[PDB]
Amino acid sequence: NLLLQYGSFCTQLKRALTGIAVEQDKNTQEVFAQVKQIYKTPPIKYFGGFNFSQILPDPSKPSKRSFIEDLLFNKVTLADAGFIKQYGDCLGDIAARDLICAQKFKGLTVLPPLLTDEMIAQYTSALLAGTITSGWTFGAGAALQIPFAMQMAYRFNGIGVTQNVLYENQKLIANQFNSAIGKIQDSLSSTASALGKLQDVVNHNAQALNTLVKQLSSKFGAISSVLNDIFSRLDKVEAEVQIDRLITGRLQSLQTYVTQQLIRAAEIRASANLAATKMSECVLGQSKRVDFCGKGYH
Amino acid sequence: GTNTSNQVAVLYQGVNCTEVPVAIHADQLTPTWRVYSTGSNVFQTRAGCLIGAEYVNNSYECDIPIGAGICASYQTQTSQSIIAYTMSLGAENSVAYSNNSIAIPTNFTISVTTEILPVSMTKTSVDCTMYICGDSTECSNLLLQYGSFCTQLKRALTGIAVEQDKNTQEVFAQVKQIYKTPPIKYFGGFNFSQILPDPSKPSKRSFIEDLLFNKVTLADAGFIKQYGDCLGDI
Amino acid sequence: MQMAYRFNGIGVTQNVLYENQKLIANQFNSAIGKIQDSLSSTASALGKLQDVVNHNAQALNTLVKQLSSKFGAISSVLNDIFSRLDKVEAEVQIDRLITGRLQSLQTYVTQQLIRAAEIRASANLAATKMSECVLGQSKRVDFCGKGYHLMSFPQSAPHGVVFLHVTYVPAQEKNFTTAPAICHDGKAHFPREGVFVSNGTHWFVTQRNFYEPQIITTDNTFVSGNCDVVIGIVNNTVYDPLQPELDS
Ligand SMILES: *[C@@H]1O[C@H](CO)[C@@H](O[C@@H]2O[C@H](CO)[C@@H](O)[C@H](O)[C@H]2NC(C)=O)[C@H](O)[C@H]1NC(C)=O
Ligand SMILES: *[C@@H]1O[C@H](CO)[C@@H](O[C@@H]2O[C@H](CO)[C@@H](O)[C@H](O)[C@H]2NC(C)=O)[C@H](O)[C@H]1NC(C)=O
Ligand SMILES: *[C@@H]1O[C@H](CO)[C@@H](O)[C@H](O)[C@H]1NC(C)=O
Ligand SMILES: *[C@@H]1O[C@H](CO)[C@@H](O)[C@H](O)[C@H]1NC(C)=O
Ligand SMILES: *[C@@H]1O[C@H](CO)[C@@H](O)[C@H](O)[C@H]1NC(C)=O
Ligand SMILES: *[C@@H]1O[C@H](CO)[C@@H](O)[C@H](O)[C@H]1NC(C)=O
Ligand SMILES: *[C@@H]1O[C@H](CO)[C@@H](O)[C@H](O)[C@H]1NC(C)=O
Ligand SMILES: *[C@@H]1O[C@H](CO)[C@@H](O)[C@H](O)[C@H]1NC(C)=O
Ligand SMILES: *[C@@H]1O[C@H](CO)[C@@H](O)[C@H](O)[C@H]1NC(C)=O
Repeated sequence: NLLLQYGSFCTQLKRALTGIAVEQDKNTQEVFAQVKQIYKTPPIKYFGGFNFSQILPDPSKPSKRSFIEDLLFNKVTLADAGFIKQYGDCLGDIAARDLICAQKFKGLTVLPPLLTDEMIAQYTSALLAGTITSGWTFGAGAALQIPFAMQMAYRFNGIGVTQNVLYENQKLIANQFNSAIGKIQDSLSSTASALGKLQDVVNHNAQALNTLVKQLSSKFGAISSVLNDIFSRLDKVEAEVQIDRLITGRLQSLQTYVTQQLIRAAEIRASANLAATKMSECVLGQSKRVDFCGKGYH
Repeated sequence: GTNTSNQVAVLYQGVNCTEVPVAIHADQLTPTWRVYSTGSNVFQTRAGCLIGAEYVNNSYECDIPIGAGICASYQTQTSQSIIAYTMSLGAENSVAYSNNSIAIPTNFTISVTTEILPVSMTKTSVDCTMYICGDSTECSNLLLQYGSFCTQLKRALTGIAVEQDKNTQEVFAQVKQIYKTPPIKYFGGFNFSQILPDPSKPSKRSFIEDLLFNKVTLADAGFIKQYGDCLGDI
Repeated sequence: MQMAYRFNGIGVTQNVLYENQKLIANQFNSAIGKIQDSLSSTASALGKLQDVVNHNAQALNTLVKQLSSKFGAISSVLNDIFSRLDKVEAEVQIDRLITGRLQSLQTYVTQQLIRAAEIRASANLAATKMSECVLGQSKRVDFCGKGYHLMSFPQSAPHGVVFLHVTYVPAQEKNFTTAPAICHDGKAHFPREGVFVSNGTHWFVTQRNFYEPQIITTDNTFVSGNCDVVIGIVNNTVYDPLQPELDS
């Protein structure tokens, strides 16, 4: 009843958090959903001697993800599983201190993303299959089939090297590409420190939620941090004075958390725009920009 | 939309669908209504428990998103009702790839597409003393000892107001000399009369620019009429 | 000739424009009329500018609405607090009210700062798009319209800008058998630009983004190496233009 006199603070915080939650799905849609059709590979897998079995989807897995995608998903430890609990496992109370249920009891919840990992893998599979089977044409219009040797010759002719350099060295170039994919596998299976850019995305939200839980133990100058204790031990006249401090302190902590979430959402939106630009200009075509997509000639 | 219908689906977030008949108004709840919870229109999603929408296996495009690949719409699937479905990613295609076959286009088309980008927003200013207290000398005297907070918010809003004009100048003022078109309008058979300026209007704007200015329901953002209409009683 | 050089920038030779100029002009006029009809009918394309106006109006209305809140005081009316309470209790309620209103105004200032940063990023993107698509031609994929970019036209808008990106899109396709190179006399002939095509009877050479078959001669092909190395090379005769003029 006393919180109703403080105005539209809760409604504007909820509006900002709803805007951030819509913006995350907009970022994911903008990055991944760039092709209007779901292309797929032919059953034969002879792409001019190049081996694409590590990045093509594996049907043996329950979710159609490739070997490298499975390696990345195993490398990232996703600790922010909010609605996987579904509050039944939180209602069954355990003596172990579970961090997701403890913050779930405090009003802090995590909404699931709109696009699941299966749909993201289907988007990446369609993009990679269209890239392999058609080149740059499916980013400009209908996909046009072309042999992969002719496509590699045309990619070399883009960077100023004639086609006979490929057509007299195609087996060597395929061997180098397969060895590079194998070295990518050997690097990702051992060096787990490369995915810190996503591990920090997990940790910056987990630490913020843990801090927001830890702010309740602060007294903010009151006699206690338990409002039932204050109401049971004081009259209403000085109890309102004691409880106004707690209400103002917790509201300021919530506003601080919302402001930091807004700044982090701005940074994440900038990174998502960069990722969408990189996808459109390097997956859907060849880039002449120096060091935009890898050191060397793209 | 309320113009379309008044049928409503209710989603309980983070709640198992077995716990929702327990969370019915036989025991008291925060909302008074419970009449949705009785019925056969109960579906379970990773977002929670959806009530009032029948699940349909036919995947369409996402109309109203819910979560974890579930969307909902208002369709004639029965006679109108709210339906819930898995979202469709697009039409499935298979490129007829072979190592001796190529497809080369024999024709083209010219497509002119439209892209809209915001440039500047509204420049605002706040009178700190009159907003905080308002025609009150004692409250102004009490506000004077609180600090230079009003000065630093004035500084921040002035920086924003300068930055808006900087953005507009940087976007538009990229040409050294104001060029003008010749009176002859034969640009190789291309019709540019819908984007070239029309001198009939008092402001030399094109038909498409007039359409954009009509379509954007802009507020005042200026055009104050110098305090006269606000001072006049209305 | 300006549009011919725009076509020559994207890998299509200018004879295509000089033989299809009336058709391309008619297609451009039809697309302009379609944009006119779409902007006359649908008003949901300007949602970004409309959301800018709605965000500013909503923030100002929220800042106006924050004055009626009590913030724990006995009343939101400062003159009523003056006329009812004594000096020290009145100063307590004024301290509560000024703290609440100052916190609301700081929240408004912070939200305006974040929104101004987002608007500045969008304005920098718009300036880059104007400088690289109106003042020139863009080779960046999907930066200015889907397809191959030709031109762009700027249009003003309330609190923003509108770009009309003109693009070239290939439309009607046809299957063709292809080969990387050609054996003529043991030499390996490679095309200079274009694709070696056939239907099964005769071998021609085309360009990539348009179908235009030409006789495979030594003017548009170059010799590199021999036939033993290239995988998938077919045998075919290569025409020599010098021999009939020598025999004439
Ligand atoms: C392409 O690469 C794959 C993977 O390197 C090869 O498939 C086999 O993959 C398993 C792992 O799942 C390895 O242990 C085997 O050594 C791989 N080879 C064989 C013969 O089983 C696949 O053979 C490669 N194909 C080509 C044409 O190079
Ligand atoms: C390439 O596409 C254009 C546009 O579809 C074709 O132009 C059309 O030709 C038919 C011929 O019967 C006319 O009826 C249409 O009115 C034309 N459309 C326009 C926009 O003028 C063109 O014929 C196609 N093929 C060629 C030869 O380029
Ligand atoms: C809901 O509860 C039932 C019974 O306890 C269980 O079988 C089901 O898996 C649960 N679903 C979710 C999403 O938690
Ligand atoms: C959807 O499919 C499942 C299994 O194929 C079936 O049991 C169910 O009745 C279907 N629902 C509709 C609405 O067709
Ligand atoms: C083309 O692909 C088929 C299918 O794998 C393969 O058998 C054949 O050797 C390839 N090359 C040619 C020149 O047909
Ligand atoms: C100021 O007031 C006069 C009084 O009629 C009016 O005519 C004039 O237009 C006003 N100035 C402006 C800028 O509107
Ligand atoms: C090329 O051939 C494939 C298979 O024969 C067919 O599916 C495809 O439609 C053909 N393309 C055209 C443009 O006819
Ligand atoms: C297609 O086949 C016909 C057979 O009559 C031939 O005259 C023509 O040159 C061929 N065209 C191409 C592009 O191979
Ligand atoms: C015809 O082309 C094939 C393709 O490799 C080649 O093996 C053969 O030697 C050629 N014919 C002659 C007479 O050289």
